[PDB]
Amino acid sequence: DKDVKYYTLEEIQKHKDSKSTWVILHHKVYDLTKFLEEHPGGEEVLREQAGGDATENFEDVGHSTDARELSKTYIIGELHPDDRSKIAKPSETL
Repeated sequence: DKDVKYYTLEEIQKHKDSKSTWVILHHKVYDLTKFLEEHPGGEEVLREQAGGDATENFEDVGHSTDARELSKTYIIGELHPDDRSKIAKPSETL
């Protein structure tokens, strides 16, 4: 396989040490280690510190200049939907 692997929530929710920030947009995991050392402001600033309902329609260009393909080559895969916001049990009843 070489197209978006199903990572886990414990593997994404465990980047408190080391480097390479693992932010998430909606269902994709971003390893923006190249952006963390690009705009010295707070390492991970891809809308994921004070909440705010996801990152709106997308990333804002308020303090960005090269906003063209930063939310693509800075990704690694997706997150297992089983851990995302969906602990329901569709089907398996009728």
